Amino acid sequence: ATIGRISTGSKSLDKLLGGGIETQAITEVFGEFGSGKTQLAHTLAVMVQLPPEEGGLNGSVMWIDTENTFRPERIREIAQNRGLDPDEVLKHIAYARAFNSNHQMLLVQQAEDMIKELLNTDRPVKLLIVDSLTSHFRSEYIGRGALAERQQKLAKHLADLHRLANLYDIAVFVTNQVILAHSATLRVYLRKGKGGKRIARLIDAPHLPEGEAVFSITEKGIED
Amino acid sequence: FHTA
Repeated sequence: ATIGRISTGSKSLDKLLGGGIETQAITEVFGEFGSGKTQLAHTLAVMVQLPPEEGGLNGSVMWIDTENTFRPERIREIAQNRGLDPDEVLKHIAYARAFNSNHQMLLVQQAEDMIKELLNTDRPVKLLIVDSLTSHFRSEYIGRGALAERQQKLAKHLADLHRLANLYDIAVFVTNQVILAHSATLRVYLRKGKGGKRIARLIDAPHLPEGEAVFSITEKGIED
Repeated sequence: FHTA
């Protein structure tokens, strides 16, 4: 089935992405603490709810948080400054905190129930965020022998996420704080320059744009 | 999951 494309709110980042983040894909944003990964997640959680002629997918959101970094007040701010009702935008975000990596994994199966529920309604789930994809795995699988074990478990988790993306036509968006293998569809390196400015580059994607997008963190989420 |  045809893929959909969720605008990020930045024309520059959208161009780098070929129009926006894709459904039937896992997009991983990675970078140092403070690089804006969670700001992009918040922004996407609002943008996906817009109609398609405004860069959204009329979609609902599911959000798995591992760092207590979801901020309903930030969603409210972004929504209001984009002409939307903040309470309605919040209503269409289903939120869960993952206690540990095994619970994080189970929450993917839990999520499929709501995905199925909403599928043939006018606001199907179109975005699934995992923020942070890796933090619990880092803390739990550590020391001699852990590289192989951690990579296996993370790959299984990502396979489960790919299945949801592909079976239900969902954009999966995941964050990673940074020679290991990765299995996301597309990896975007983010870094902070100065003030509210951020720079994005696609990694290991030689067939797509080789430049860099630049954007600012604003009351609308992100903008050129 | 719960609504936000």
